[PDB]
Amino acid sequence: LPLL
Amino acid sequence: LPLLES
Amino acid sequence: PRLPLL
Amino acid sequence: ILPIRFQEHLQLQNLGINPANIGFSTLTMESDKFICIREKVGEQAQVVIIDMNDPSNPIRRPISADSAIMNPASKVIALKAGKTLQIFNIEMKSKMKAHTMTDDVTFWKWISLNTVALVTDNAVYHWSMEGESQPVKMFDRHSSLAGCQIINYRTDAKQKWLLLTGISAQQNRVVGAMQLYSVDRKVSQPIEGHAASFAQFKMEGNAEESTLFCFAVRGQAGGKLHIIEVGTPPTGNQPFPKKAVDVFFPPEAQNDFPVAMQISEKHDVVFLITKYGYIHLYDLETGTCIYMNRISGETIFVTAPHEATAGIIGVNRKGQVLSVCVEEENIIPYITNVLQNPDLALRMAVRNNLAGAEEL
Repeated sequence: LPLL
Repeated sequence: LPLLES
Repeated sequence: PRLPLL
Repeated sequence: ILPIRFQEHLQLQNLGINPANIGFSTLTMESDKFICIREKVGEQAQVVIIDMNDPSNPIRRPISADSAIMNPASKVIALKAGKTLQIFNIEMKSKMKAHTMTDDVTFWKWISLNTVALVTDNAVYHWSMEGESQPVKMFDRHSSLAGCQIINYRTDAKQKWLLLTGISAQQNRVVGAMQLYSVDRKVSQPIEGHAASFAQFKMEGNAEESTLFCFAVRGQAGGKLHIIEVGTPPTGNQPFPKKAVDVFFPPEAQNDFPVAMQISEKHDVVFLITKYGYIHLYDLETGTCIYMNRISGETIFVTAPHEATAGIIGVNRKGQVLSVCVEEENIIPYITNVLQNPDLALRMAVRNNLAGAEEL
């Protein structure tokens, strides 16, 4: 999922 | 007109 | 040149 | 001895600037080269342009614009009125580019020497000044920013990571809402944050630079600063270990929050300014807080990189133009002796070629  | 007059 | 406030 | 050098460059009220026009919506500072102020004299609106290399001789021009933003490097000004955008080379007295939007632009900013970013209620666009380009949509705004005042937009050096920032009131505090967008993955991530910046940072033993995203927030939990690598590391690189540290707010600054960030890649230091005038420096690599103090009694509403010193320059509501940078001959002995952190002192000394870690 996450960008970070 | 023009947003700036020069 | 300048000094901070604290 | 202070690890920073603090200076006042100008008082805008000494140039006849009405303090009613010293504010976020009428005063812009897209770089350290120019300050632009929209004013009314009688019926005529005008823009006052202060060349920071010749500040006692400002240029005044009649305008009919609701917003003026000067190019970071050149006397080229972007002006808008509702959906109408026009770009002028001042010295040539010439209209370089014009565009009519189909939505009002609630915020815009130069993101590079030749690209303007436009934020509407619904989306973020980039408009290049090269050739015949028109605006190109980068992404649609995330619903978590709906209703926010948009206060910033920035990107990484390659324009692959885009960050929109808004604020609003929730539970009687100012809450930041950020939208981080990956151009390559076409995905957004909503983040609670108040001020942020990207930076390039080359880790020891890595052949390529890392792209780091740094943001500060005052959340429900308290103030926090994060430094995280975005993207897949370049091939052959170690990943940058993410950092998270406290951002301090004294008891009497119970309603303060972070409003600006600039990062020096000369010193690998993060400068953070709060709404109510506190300055913080953090080490970019570790997140260690180096210094905090207060530099302004008035709120600071706009900043830019201060290129000559790789610091931060800003304007407060009084119209003081103020800057802070690393004091290169004091920062290392400050860290060794006042912070009592030789480890950091030694690292910064060799990492950024600074004097003072000959004795620890």
